[PDB]
Amino acid sequence: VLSPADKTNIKTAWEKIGSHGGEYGAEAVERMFLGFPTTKTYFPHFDFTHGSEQIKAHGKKVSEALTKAVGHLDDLPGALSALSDLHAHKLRVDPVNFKLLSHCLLVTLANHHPSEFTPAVHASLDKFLANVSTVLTSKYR
Amino acid sequence: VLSPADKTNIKTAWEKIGSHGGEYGAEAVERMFLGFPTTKTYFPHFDFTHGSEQIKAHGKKVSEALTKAVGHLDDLPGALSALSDLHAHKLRVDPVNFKLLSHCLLVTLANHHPSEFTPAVHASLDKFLANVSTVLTSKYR
Amino acid sequence: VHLSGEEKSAVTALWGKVNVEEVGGETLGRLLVVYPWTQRFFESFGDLSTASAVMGNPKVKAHGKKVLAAFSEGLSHLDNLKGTFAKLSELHCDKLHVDPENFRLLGNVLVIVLSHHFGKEFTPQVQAAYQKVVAGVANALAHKYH
Amino acid sequence: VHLSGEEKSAVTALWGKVNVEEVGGETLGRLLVVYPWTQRFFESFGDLSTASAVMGNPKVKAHGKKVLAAFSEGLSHLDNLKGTFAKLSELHCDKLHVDPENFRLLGNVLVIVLSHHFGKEFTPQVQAAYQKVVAGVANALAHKYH
Ligand code: HEM
Ligand code: HEM
Ligand code: HEM
Ligand code: HEM
Repeated sequence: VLSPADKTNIKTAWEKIGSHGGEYGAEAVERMFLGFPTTKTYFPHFDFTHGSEQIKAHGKKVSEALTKAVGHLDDLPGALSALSDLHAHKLRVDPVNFKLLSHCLLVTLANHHPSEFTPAVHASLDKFLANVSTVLTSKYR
Repeated sequence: VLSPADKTNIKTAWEKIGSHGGEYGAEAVERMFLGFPTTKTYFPHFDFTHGSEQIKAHGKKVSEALTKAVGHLDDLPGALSALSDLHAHKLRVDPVNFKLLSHCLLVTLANHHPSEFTPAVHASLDKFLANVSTVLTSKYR
Repeated sequence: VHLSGEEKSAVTALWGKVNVEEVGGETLGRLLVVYPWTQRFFESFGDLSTASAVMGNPKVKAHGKKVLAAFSEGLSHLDNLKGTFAKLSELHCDKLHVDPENFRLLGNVLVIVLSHHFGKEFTPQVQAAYQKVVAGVANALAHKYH
Repeated sequence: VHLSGEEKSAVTALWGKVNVEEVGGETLGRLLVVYPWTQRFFESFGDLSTASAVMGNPKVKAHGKKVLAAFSEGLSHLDNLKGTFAKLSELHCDKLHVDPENFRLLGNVLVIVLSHHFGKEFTPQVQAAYQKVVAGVANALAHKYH
């Protein structure tokens, strides 16, 4: 559950992403597949190779998704209903994999944005990603 | 996230709970104490013997705490802010302990309401307890 | 694991009343229903989109019998659960990549199901002796990663 | 843990450049800040109620190093992490009553910290490695519930 402050901290942080977000999308996803290779299982029809264009495009999609999410933090189940229906209804993704990717988004943000990566932002972003995570793994429609 | 289906399933089960609330809450509190001895360290001032009016008084309390969240399935954060102050802010209970009591609550409801405890109602009740835990263990004030 | 004598009596005695034909499948079903991502590992078994469909699925019933058998075997070799379960642990972890957490959710659902079947006979003290047993088994099945 | 020649060289090389005074401190704070219930185990430490307090706090910085050294010792004794932490595992899990889950959260709070610090150098290939080390320390620190 997000505090008013979490909501400040998240929007605030995310403005400070410039148009770089999608390059963080690709990298974290890469930290995932490389740090926890059981996660690839979900992408057997994909290019992985260091530098994949497919990974290039998928992270752009993932970041834009969290952009929309930061767009609507008081109503995330509504704002993400479709990704639920894909992740929870069709893909049936194990929520552990979401903790792994969240952690991997946390590790990437901390790579490129140290001066931004305050303990207070670290805690709010984690709660933002568990929330997003909770949403896409839940069957609620 | 609670599905419209879930909300229906939940209310129906609690309609069937009736005035049998506090005994299940007590039994539950008992199942968790014997089943998971570490959760007793959370109660250094309580009497623990099978009798234990103190258990029953707390069982009755936990039950209606539950009953309350049922009538407010559409906004629990505002609804249980008070118990959040206790569990999240003051006691700082490790969320795992909610998973334990949660499970033990189902151990009981299943035990005394076999006919009511169908596969479908169990999902809804499990997600319900899970959402009760998140509120109680998140800090949002 | 390590149960006492009083607990060992209570465990064995209740387990002998179990309907070995019905209880494993009840579980995997409530497991499958209550936690849907667990359906990914069982796609072969057909339409698993609902509780009914999940409960009437013969492949689920048929599977449960085997799940419950792996458990029974546990209760005879309780202080050597590693040995007994390594072959299954090597199976689940390496060729299946079923995350440990899922082993614990099954043991727990197994406990609910026992409660459901036996009512008041499944006393708090029998719930404890069993909570010991399910952990251990789930720990042993985790044990190939470790 | 299992590490390839190269990954083994990275884990050490990197670990060599670690500021021993900062990291475990920064880490423990990040653990306290992010997972607020972990503060129950550190009440005698004074005020933890706020971001700054967590990271202003001297005892937090002090205990933080106590954990850093235990990781380094571990980092030399990867071949025998169960033995290395056997006493320490008993302390947390018979006397301090901590859930093994947090052990895992803390390794991951550490990995972030290391990224936060080393930048491009903490490559996904290097992280890949640490996620294996940290899993182990956790597994290792948890084997007293067996
Ligand atoms: C932060 C959490 C996540 C977000 C925001 C996210 C977002 C997205 C988006 C935006 C798409 C494509 C949208 C579309 O094509 O309509 C997608 C697809 C997909 N996601 Fe995720 N995702 C998340 C977590 C995960 C995880 C943990 C996994 C499993 C490892 C996963 C597996 C997949 C797969 C297999 C696809 C389809 C890719 C394709 O075939 O095009 N996702 N996700
Ligand atoms: C289903 C989840 C839970 C609910 C609905 C719930 C509800 C309540 C209620 C109604 C009270 C009475 C407070 C008052 O009247 O001031 C209470 C207090 C308390 N709760 Fe919980 N609780 C839950 C879970 C837990 C868990 C898992 C623990 C830890 C093992 C816990 C620890 C405590 C403690 C230590 C108190 C204060 C007891 C006292 O000294 O009187 N609660 N809770
Ligand atoms: C409570 C611990 C568990 C026990 C005792 C158990 C038992 C078994 C047994 C006896 C088999 C048959 C293999 C053989 O011996 O020939 C099996 C296979 C299998 N297990 Fe489990 N299981 C457990 C947990 C899980 C969980 C949580 C999952 C995933 C959610 C899982 C996924 C599978 C799958 C997918 C198969 C083979 C599917 C197929 O027949 O093609 N198991 N397990
Ligand atoms: C998994 C990585 C961890 C490592 C390597 C580690 C290591 C240590 C060490 C070396 C000590 C010193 C004990 C002594 O020899 O006197 C200690 C104490 C302690 N640990 Fe941990 N620990 C870890 C995780 C945790 C976690 C997750 C918690 C709970 C949030 C925790 C809570 C404590 C507490 C409360 C103390 C005692 C502080 C005091 O002196 O009052 N530890 N730990």
